[PDB]
Amino acid sequence: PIVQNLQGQMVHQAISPRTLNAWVKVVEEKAFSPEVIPMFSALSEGATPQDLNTMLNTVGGHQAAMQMLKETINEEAAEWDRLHPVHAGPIAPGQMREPRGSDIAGTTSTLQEQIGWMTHNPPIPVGEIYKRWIILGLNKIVRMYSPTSILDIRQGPKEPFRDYVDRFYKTLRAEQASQEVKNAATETLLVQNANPDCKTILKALGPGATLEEMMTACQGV
Repeated sequence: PIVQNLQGQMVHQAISPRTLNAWVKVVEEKAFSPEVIPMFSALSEGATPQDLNTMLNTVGGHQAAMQMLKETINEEAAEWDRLHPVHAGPIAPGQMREPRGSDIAGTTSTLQEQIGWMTHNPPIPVGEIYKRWIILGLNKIVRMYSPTSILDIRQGPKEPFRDYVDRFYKTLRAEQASQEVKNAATETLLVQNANPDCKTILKALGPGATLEEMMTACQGV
């Protein structure tokens, strides 16, 4: 992002390799979860357009998602330009030429220009604007490849099994799913998602173990 010299200039500092590594870990682990979006926003705090593109190149192997981001970015850039028509006249010594859509996406603009816009009084916040376009894109990605569920409800290593059951069923009840899907959830996913020690106990019960029998079996595991 942007930092000030002891000589007073606003200069660019590349994103830390640790911030970058975190972002790449988030994407690796949080596939296409709604959870990616808040993380992306936290990790990209202060980012210039150049920095944002740096983050995206790091997860570019996701080609279908990158394609979706491209189309969103092109769309928003096109609307920006409609709202911000080019003005050919001279620029007064105390004005600054406005960014185009491609300047915001970092395509036709330099880091120096991005910093000049971002730190103007008041700012032309091209980092924040580009970040919004990316977020629009990410929301479209999750919404396209992501249904609601209970799949990530997992018993904690020290979680009492009765508490896990409660969470599981609460999540279950609030979903809009067919009964046959919910039947699989109660009869198989609950055990599937129990912790290692409880699952092993649960899987050694009989053919017709009742949930009460399950709770009895896993109490204090």
